[PDB]
Amino acid sequence: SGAIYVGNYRVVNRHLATHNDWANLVWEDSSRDLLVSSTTAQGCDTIARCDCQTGVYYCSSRRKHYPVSFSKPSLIFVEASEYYPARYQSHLMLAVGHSEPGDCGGILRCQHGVVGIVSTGGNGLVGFADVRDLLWLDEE
Ligand SMILES: O=S(=O)(NC1CCCC1)C1CCOCC1
Ligand SMILES: [Zn+2]
Repeated sequence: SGAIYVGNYRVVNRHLATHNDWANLVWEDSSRDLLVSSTTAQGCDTIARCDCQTGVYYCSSRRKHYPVSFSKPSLIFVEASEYYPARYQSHLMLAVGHSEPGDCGGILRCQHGVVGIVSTGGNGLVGFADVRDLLWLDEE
C-alpha cells in the first residue's frame, strides 16, 4: 500500500483505489495502474520534474529503502499478477530489486522529489508507475 499526496490530489495504484477514491475521482488510467482522487487537506509531497534514472524506493516486504538504477518510463508487457492478468502496462520504469504485490504504493524518489510508486514485481525486478509526466498534479 501507499500513496502520493501532492496539493489536493491523492495518487494511488488504480488496483488499490478505494470506493472513496472512485467517488472523488480526478483521473484514472488502467494502462498505467494509476488513479488520482481529490483531498480536503494539502499533502507533504513534491513531484520530481526530471529524467533521473537513479533514486531510492521503499520496499514494505523488507522494511527497507533501496537505492536503484531504473529504466525510463516505457510500455512493458507485464505478466498477469495477483491483481492483474498478463498485459502491457505503460509509463512503467524497471529496476533490479524486490517487489511483492503489497509493496505497491511504495515511493521511488530522486534528488528532485517523488518519481513514482511501486506497481509491479516478480523475476527479481520492481516496476514503478511514473508520475513525473503528470504536470497538472503541481497546480489547481
Ligand atoms: O519480468 S516481467 O514480468 N516482464 C519483463 C520485463 C521486461 C520485459 C518483460 C517484469 C514486469 C515489471 O515488473 C517486474 C517484472
Ligand atoms: Zn530527478
